[PDB]
Amino acid sequence: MGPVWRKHYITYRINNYTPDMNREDVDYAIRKAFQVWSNVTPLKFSKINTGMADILVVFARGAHGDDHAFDGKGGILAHAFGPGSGIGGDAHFDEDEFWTTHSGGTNLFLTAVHAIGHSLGLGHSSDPKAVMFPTYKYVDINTFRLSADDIRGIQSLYG
Ligand SMILES: [Ca+2]
Ligand SMILES: [Ca+2]
Ligand SMILES: [Ca+2]
Ligand SMILES: [Zn+2]
Ligand SMILES: [Zn+2]
Repeated sequence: MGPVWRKHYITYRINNYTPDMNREDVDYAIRKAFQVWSNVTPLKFSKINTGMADILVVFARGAHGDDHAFDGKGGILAHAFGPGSGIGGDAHFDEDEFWTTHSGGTNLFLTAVHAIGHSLGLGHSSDPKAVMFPTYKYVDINTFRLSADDIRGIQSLYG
């Protein structure tokens, strides 16, 4: 019923990089996360380095200029606005978390897949196998796959 992007070419921009990770690893994690959803839809995502992107990717802590403060280490890991102009689509990651490429800390790739779900208009799944389940779970990110419920969800919006 809700907001959806009404175009197939979507842009994203990385506003700032967490110091927790190698810059190339931030780039690859977010890229790979967008690929997850483009693999099952007609959407295409392109990274831009200047200008206004649809989806601004931000690492920030506490109160950071929207109405939804972060809460320090623990609890909230990230949030994302649904499709829309301005802040719509934007995905914010709590810098008080310790972001990684692996099972330690909080995996940036897995969090971004979930956050980007929301940026594309998905809500939460009650299916504990689904990436859009509300609770973070680390799974070997090599071999990661969307569930049938996640696929049904995003195809209900875009496909
Ligand atoms: Ca936006
Ligand atoms: Ca937090
Ligand atoms: Ca951090
Ligand atoms: Zn925010
Ligand atoms: Zn969520």
